[PDB]
Amino acid sequence: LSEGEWQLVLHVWAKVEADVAGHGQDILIRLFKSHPETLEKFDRCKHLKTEAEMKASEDCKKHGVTVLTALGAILKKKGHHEAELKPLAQSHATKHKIPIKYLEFISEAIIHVLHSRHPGDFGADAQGAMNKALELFRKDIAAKYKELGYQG
Ligand code: HEM
Repeated sequence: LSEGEWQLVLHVWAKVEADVAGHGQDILIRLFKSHPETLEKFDRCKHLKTEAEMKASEDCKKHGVTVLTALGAILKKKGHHEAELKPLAQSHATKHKIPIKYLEFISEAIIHVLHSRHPGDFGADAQGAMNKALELFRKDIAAKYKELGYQG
């Protein structure tokens, strides 16, 4: 990614930082709406029946915030995130068993929510930059997955 692309990424990310809990719950609800098979991975969401019950569950809100916290830390490294990605690939490949396609799904949800809340700060060029950052994240995770013997 160019420095200009990183700056567009970190510019919209600063808007997520103004309300992490809120962005977090929206992204998870969008993920589950769009790709209900993913809900199975979340023991603290999967028995909840409505958006409103999810938005009100402290423990369902938790992976929403966890995701954004970790992804925030990774994006701020602007590509130099081996120390953050190694452990994330370890857990998601060997314990949680998250296929790369589920990482595409969550990327789609992030993009959707950012555009929904911040259309003024998230036009074509910013969406392009964010897509590149998340593609890089997925490409790097994927290679770590294979190193660990997970072909997901
Ligand atoms: C944006 C990409 C993602 C990031 C940055 C991310 C980050 C994290 C982090 C930091 C944790 C806690 C520590 C760990 O176990 O490694 C975690 C846990 C977990 N993640 Fe992810 N994750 C992502 C995508 C996903 C997806 C797509 C799923 C499944 C649909 C998933 C399922 C889980 C599960 C089941 C846990 C354990 C429960 C929990 O601690 O919340 N993750 N994730």
